[PDB]
Amino acid sequence: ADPKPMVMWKDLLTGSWKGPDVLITAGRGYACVFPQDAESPIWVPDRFIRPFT
Repeated sequence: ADPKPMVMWKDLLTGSWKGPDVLITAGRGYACVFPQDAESPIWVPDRFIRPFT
């Protein structure tokens, strides 16, 4: 069931923190988020995500 797990994540191109957005997967140094207004999922290093409960 929902809600999906949510994270804040850093946009490394603008430097700004984004979210909270649904976390798709995370591990081995990476994390995938999929904002509702994104064309496709977003991948960032997992040192740049923060859980948001």
